Amino acid sequence: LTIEVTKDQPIIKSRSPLSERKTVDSVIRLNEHDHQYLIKFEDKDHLLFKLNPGKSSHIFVTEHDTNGIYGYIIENDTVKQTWKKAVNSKEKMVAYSKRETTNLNTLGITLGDKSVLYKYLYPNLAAYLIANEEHHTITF
Amino acid sequence: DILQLSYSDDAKDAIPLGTFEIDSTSDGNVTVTTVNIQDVEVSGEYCLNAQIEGKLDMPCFSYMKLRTPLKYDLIVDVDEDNEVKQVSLSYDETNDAITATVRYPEAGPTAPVTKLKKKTKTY
Amino acid sequence: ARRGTIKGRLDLAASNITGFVSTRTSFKLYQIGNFSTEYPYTSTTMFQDDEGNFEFANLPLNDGVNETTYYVMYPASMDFNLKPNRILIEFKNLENGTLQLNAFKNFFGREYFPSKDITYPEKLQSMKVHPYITVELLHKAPIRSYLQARN
Amino acid sequence: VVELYESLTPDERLSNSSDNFSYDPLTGHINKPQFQTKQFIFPEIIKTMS
Amino acid sequence: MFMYIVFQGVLMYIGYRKLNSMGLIPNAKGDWLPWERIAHYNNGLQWFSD
Ligand SMILES: *[C@@H]1O[C@H](CO)[C@@H](O)[C@H](O)[C@H]1NC(C)=O
Ligand SMILES: *[C@@H]1O[C@H](CO)[C@@H](O)[C@H](O)[C@H]1NC(C)=O
Ligand SMILES: *[C@@H]1O[C@H](CO)[C@@H](O)[C@H](O)[C@H]1NC(C)=O
Repeated sequence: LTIEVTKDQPIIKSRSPLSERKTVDSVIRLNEHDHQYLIKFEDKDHLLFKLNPGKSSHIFVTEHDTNGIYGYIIENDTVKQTWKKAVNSKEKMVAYSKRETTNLNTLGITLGDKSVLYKYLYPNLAAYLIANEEHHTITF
Repeated sequence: DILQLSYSDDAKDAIPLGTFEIDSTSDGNVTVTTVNIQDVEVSGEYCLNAQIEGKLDMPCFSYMKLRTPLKYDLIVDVDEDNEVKQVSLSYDETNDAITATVRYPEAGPTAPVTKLKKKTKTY
Repeated sequence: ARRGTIKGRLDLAASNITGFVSTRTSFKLYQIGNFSTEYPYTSTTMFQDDEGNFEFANLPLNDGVNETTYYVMYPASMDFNLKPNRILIEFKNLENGTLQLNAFKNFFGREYFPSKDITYPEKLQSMKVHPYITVELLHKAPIRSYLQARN
Repeated sequence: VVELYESLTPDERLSNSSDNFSYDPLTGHINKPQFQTKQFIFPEIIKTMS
Repeated sequence: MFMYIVFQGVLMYIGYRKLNSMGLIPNAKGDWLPWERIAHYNNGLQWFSD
């Protein structure tokens, strides 16, 4: 649905199907300017989404399951797997987070004698957990 | 424990790239030996494939922009049981080849707490 | 098979607090020592009575030569501050055949049992458990006092 | 908590000159951090953080 | 007759040496942190994601 938010009560300015009438697991926000979105359907099917006008230059998008952490790349109006990382059978991915973008203030943490340790700023990071039974090993 | 490493085009085939072996010599120390590495022309963006017959098969574990003067440090990762857990690659300036290192998990602190004192019974 | 059973009662009698709700305070049990269950036992209870009884039961146990099972109970109140704030539970076999109960009064962030090498270490304080385990609010600050006031 | 630093040495900007180097992540010639970690003892069970 | 200026100058030395060089020196590396360059890591990539 496309809905018009106004100071008055809204109006449903559009309803329509997606390209394939399939059940959807989630949606990941792609670029504001390019007006793209990525839809992950259950059955693990990924759909590029060109919604409306709203009236090399690679893009990388990355999604998680308990089976693994996968990573995905979009080029040429198509999605391709870029790599995979599944935990083994006994294992199970548990907890995940990405790097929220940050406006920058200080490139380094200082010391008493005006000395500086240069905190590590790499933007392309995520962190995650693995828990494995009988090992009793929370791996970070 | 033999590993075979190969880049693939992901449409044509997995074209082989190298072969390595993993031996557990000491009580608790594994190590890698490069039985052979087969270098051919490499340039551009490629997806990697790693397979140890028996235990492990990571078909697409990484993706890098590769070059024929291979100058990478190949971190294979192990754990308390002497079993391969992961395979990944980083860039190190000094190798002019592929050299591989086995890695143990760099165990966490288990940071301290207050302890019971020593004969605070009659003292 | 013989089981354990925790008996206890938070008083709310020395206090005159009787407009309390009884649904915002929760005791919780965990197992640490000598357990063969491929997961330590755990549980959570609510109150039983206005005078405040709480009770766990069907507790698994170790059996044989002075076989110990280490439970830990978390006395807390989200409306009060409970003076114990941590409880140790010790469940050993007698050579007579009966199972001995002992509990202790730890506090947040100290080891429970000594470090296996200290000669003659200090021992935690036990508490009289004939009637029940008797948990209490803080004498001096019974209220949790979330609200800081200016001035 | 783990805290990620360019160099654990007291004064070092490891490979972060930026005038025109224009590092590539896709290739993998980026710097790699050193880390320092600690943990803490907490009274109550934590569901979720942000 | 230049003894008066030679004599007086060291009294300018003593304050700068003893107290202004306590923590208040320019030209040491900790004073250029506001002026430190913003490291460019991607510069052609976005990494939208979950
Ligand atoms: C647990 O059992 C072992 C024997 O398997 C014994 O040495 C130990 O004292 C027991 N208690 C604890 C807390 O480990
Ligand atoms: C208990 O401990 C006593 C300590 O003297 C020991 O003699 C006995 O064998 C143990 N057995 C049981 C069943 O508790
Ligand atoms: C029999 O068990 C009781 C507790 O149930 C204990 O107090 C007593 O000492 C035991 N008998 C002997 C002879 O130790």
